[PDB]
Amino acid sequence: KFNDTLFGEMLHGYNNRTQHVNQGQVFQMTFRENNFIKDFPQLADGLLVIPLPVEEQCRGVLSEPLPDLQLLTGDIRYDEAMGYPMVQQWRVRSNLYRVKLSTITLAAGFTNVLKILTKESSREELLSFIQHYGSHYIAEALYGSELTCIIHFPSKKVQQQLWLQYQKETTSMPFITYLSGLLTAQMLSDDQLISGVEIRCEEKGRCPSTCHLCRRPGKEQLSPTPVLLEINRVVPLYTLIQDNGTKEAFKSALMSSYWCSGKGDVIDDWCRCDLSAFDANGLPNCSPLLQPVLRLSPTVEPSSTVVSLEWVDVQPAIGTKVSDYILQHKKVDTDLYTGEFLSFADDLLSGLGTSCVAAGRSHGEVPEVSIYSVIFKCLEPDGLYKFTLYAVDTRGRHSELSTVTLRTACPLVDDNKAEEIADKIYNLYNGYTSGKEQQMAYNTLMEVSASMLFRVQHHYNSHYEKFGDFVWRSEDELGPRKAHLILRRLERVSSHCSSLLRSAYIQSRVETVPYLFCRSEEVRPAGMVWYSILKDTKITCEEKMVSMARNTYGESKGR
Ligand SMILES: *[C@@H]1O[C@H](CO)[C@@H](O[C@@H]2O[C@H](CO)[C@@H](O[C@@H]3O[C@H](CO[C@H]4O[C@H](CO[C@H]5O[C@H](CO)[C@@H](O)[C@H](O)[C@@H]5O[C@H]5O[C@H](CO)[C@@H](O)[C@H](O)[C@@H]5O)[C@@H](O)[C@H](O[C@H]5O[C@H](CO)[C@@H](O)[C@H](O)[C@@H]5O[C@H]5O[C@H](CO)[C@@H](O)[C@H](O)[C@@H]5O)[C@@H]4O)[C@@H](O)[C@H](O[C@H]4O[C@H](CO)[C@@H](O)[C@H](O)[C@@H]4O[C@H]4O[C@H](CO)[C@@H](O)[C@H](O)[C@@H]4O)[C@@H]3O)[C@H](O)[C@H]2NC(C)=O)[C@H](O)[C@H]1NC(C)=O
Ligand SMILES: O=P(O)(O)O[C@@H]1[C@H](O)[C@H](O)[C@@H](OP(=O)(O)O)[C@H](OP(=O)(O)O)[C@H]1O
Ligand SMILES: *[C@@H]1O[C@H](CO)[C@@H](O)[C@H](O)[C@H]1NC(C)=O
Repeated sequence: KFNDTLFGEMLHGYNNRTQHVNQGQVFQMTFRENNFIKDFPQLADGLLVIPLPVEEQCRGVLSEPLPDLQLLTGDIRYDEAMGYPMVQQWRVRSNLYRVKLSTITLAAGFTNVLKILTKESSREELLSFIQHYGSHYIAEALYGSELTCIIHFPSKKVQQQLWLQYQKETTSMPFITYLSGLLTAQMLSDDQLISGVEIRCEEKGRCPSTCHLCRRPGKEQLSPTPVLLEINRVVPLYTLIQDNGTKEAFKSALMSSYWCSGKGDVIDDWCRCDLSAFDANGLPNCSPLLQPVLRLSPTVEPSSTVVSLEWVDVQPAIGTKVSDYILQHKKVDTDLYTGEFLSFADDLLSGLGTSCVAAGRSHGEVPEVSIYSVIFKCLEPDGLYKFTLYAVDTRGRHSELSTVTLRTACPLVDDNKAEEIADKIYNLYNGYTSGKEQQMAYNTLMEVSASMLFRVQHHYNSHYEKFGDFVWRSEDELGPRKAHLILRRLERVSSHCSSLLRSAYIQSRVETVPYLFCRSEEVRPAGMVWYSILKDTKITCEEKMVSMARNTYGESKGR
């Protein structure tokens, strides 16, 4: 049967790869020593439970707002006027205990199988041990009750307004409960600044009755049992072998299961895949080549004619090495069609190239994982684009492909010029007679872009619709092929633009943002069947700046 007690997972053993606790039973649980806490039963022997200080108990932290990274990976889609959808995390910890174990004798069943395997040096056998007992045992861990909530805002603007609106009316109340208060009360009203806000919570261990920051109407509870939150320290199970002969042979079997998928031995810096791990093309397949997740840049919202993308290196610390990243891109309108092919090593770092595409490599969250990036600066406005990415290893395998589809913003529109043209066109249509007027009216309408023509239609109908619709009146005064010609141009404007271009006001802000521009100093030696490691390529990186002109839509100029 399964021996289960509180604190709990410390005696059973932990796997690093699959991240599962309760993997066999490493240490024995006894109750000779008398360890109690509060209302909990008798603790197992040899584990030290220390409640955290009162400063840490029932304390909540509100993270800074960031774009929703999940909504920047696949079919990327958001209102151009809104911007990136934002998320902000709220987290409250309430029933905290720090749990270490020292000192405990080993389990009976653990030592039994440890006694028979220590002489039997076998690979398939040592792997079945790790399946059952895991790889480590937990040395230090944090237990308690934590409530993790995520506030989903529709835009960066909506949040800032809500945060300043909250900061005014509070100066008592946390930010999330103020939002939840206005979310629940919205059943009284309807549309407002809080229209699209959503809150999503997930609880590890129920909220205690004493703490008021994690209190949720019905889920309150008196003295809840603490749940494992963090694993602070792990120690490998080859510490427990007690001999040098087996604990070196066990260690190599552990590295095989972790780094080489259990189908190969690890020489320093790489996996020696035993046959037949090799794939369909006869290339080493024991170390996994992961899918690189292509992302939009969180810091640079795409503008019309411009997109900048990111991805984190898929190269493990041990095993596969990435030699190149292949990035294809096409404008759709098709499907199942191959577009421009860009090798990161050959086309982006070595061959210009510029000034339409630039690449870059940077240090990421915690080195050493690299953050590759590429920026497109000569795209076309109001166009749907598809970017695909895959990695190529040193021995030639392709990774699983990854895709991003998104649309560049609408073209820029001088709203003053549009309302000015609409008046010019109306006073010509009221002049009637001249064929110069007819030609000049047709010329000015055709010489300006389709989005501008859609905007002068919006302005003409806003003012002069009672004396004739823009289309209908253009047909009366100019003739109907010139009309139909004007009219077809309006059809080339998509209708997210056409929706946005029916707004009250369109204003232009100009953002200026940096991007990393890296080039390859050293051309690396490549063989026929093997290639050079892309990470080792020496590169010279320089910071540059893009100016990004954007339209600003709204029903009034106050933002
Ligand atoms: C859950 O479960 C597991 C539980 O254990 C966890 O698994 C552990 O993960 C750790 C983290 O990833 C692992 O630690 C990392 O190991 C790697 C691999 O190191 C081995 O190979 C190295 C390769 O050496 C090359 O170059 C030397 C020249 O000096 C040559 O001699 C070699 O031959 C080899 O290259 C060529 O080999 C042949 C030619 O012979 C050809 O095919 C090619 O030409 C090859 O290129 C090697 O350096 C290591 O050697 C150490 O160990 C020897 C004994 O085993 C010892 O004799 C050595 O002296 C050395 O020990 C000392 O030096 C190292 C390095 O300074 C120290 O780490 C160590 O503590 C000692 O001081 C080893 O054989 C290793 O590369 C990693 O090191 C990088 O990352 C750490 C960050 O942790 C940095 O601090 C380092 O500076 C280094 O960073 C540099 O390199 C990166 C790679 O390019 C680069 O990205 C960086 O920018 C920077 O340049 C780590 O040490 C650990 O091994 C692993 N354990 C097990 C049991 O699997 C798992 O992670 C965990 N998961 C969790 C917790 O989430
Ligand atoms: O050391 P060099 O001069 O750069 O060239 C090595 C050579 O191409 C080996 O054939 C190759 O191993 P295999 O062809 O057998 O796969 C090795 O890769 P590796 O050491 O990472 O295995 C390369 O490093
Ligand atoms: C349960 O605990 C006993 C110690 O009394 C131990 O002998 C037994 O092996 C444990 N059960 C399992 C499945 O490990």
